[PDB]
Amino acid sequence: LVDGFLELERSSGKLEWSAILQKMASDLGFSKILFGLLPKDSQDYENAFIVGNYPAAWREHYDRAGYARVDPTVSHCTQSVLPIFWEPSIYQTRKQHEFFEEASAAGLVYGLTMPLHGARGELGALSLSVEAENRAEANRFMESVLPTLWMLKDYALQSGAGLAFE
Amino acid sequence: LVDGFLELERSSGKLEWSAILQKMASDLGFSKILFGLLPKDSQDYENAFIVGNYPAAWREHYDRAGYARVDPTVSHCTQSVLPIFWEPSIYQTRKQHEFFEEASAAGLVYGLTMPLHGARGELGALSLSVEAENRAEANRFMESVLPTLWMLKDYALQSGAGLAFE
Ligand SMILES: O=C(Oc1c(Br)cc(Br)cc1CNC(=O)c1ccccc1[N+](=O)[O-])c1ccccc1
Ligand SMILES: O=C(Oc1c(Br)cc(Br)cc1CNC(=O)c1ccccc1[N+](=O)[O-])c1ccccc1
Repeated sequence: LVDGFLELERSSGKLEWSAILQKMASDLGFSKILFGLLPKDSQDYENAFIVGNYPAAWREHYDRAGYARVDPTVSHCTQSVLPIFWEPSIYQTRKQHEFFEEASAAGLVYGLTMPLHGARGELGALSLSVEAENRAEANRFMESVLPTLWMLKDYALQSGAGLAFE
Repeated sequence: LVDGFLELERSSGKLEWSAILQKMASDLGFSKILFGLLPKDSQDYENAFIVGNYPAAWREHYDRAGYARVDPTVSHCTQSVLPIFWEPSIYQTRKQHEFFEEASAAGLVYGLTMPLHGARGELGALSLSVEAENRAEANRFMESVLPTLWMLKDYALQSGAGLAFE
């Protein structure tokens, strides 16, 4: 993990940094990731530093639909430092239901979001999806790697913030 | 850990919450802790919300000597979300050397500080010291529990920010 952080901090460019972070997620056993970060006092959710390998057409749709205002992981990130697991119970509103359905059609069904709060007031999220036969298998996988992930998100936040905002 | 968090969340008052957080640290192998938290925007280190079992007279001395402007873990917390271990190389200025020597006379020589950055802009530190026979042993210990500690500091922040400012 620390060697991963060192590779992140020796990377030259957004593309390289993204490739290293994706590989670190993938080595941990996740399949898709999205690292998103805004500068301090921005909720300008389109003009964020966004990196990872979610389907391009899903990312476009998420912006066009205004899903930053619906996605329950986003409001959760504004209120907590703790992870929020993509459980059926987090989708409550009708819009949140439609969100779940469309993300699911995008292959994003099981996973978690780690909120990111940087030392200069950066606000973000690291979301990671997992391929699994069922939610039970998914949840067990995520519990087995949660301590590594919890360290990873802070190493990603610290390196990423310097890359995004220099 | 999560049970520990749920206990913190069910607790009433600063006293019970302290006792729970101290026991969680002690169970993990650390003898002394300080959990320190400021509201958004404050740089008022002497009126920080403070919990733990550091010797009272060391806390008094820190306040009276203005060590918040000296203590190298404090500048680090303002810049980073990553832990900072109490290695001799972090003490660089003459005043920093005096601070190392005085902290050490208090029994606070081996340890680390986890920066705390909350979702409403709270700024803090969870410092934990370890009673070991020497620094080599303390560092072995701390490496072996680091991933638990890294999740712990965030649960403590999420619960304790409520306790401090809500
Ligand atoms: O990255 C952020 O949000 C974004 C941005 Br923007 C674009 C996109 Br696409 C996605 C997110 C975060 N949500 C998720 O990853 C997520 C969560 C639960 C179920 C399904 C999804 N999903 O998208 O498949 C973000 C940045 C700063 C602050 C808060 C959020
Ligand atoms: O609590 C904070 O700082 C405080 C406050 Br105030 C009072 C006191 Br006493 C201590 C700290 C934090 N330093 C340490 O724990 C520390 C670090 C390295 C070696 C020795 C010690 N030590 O003190 O024995 C704090 C709060 C917000 C942001 C940064 C720091």
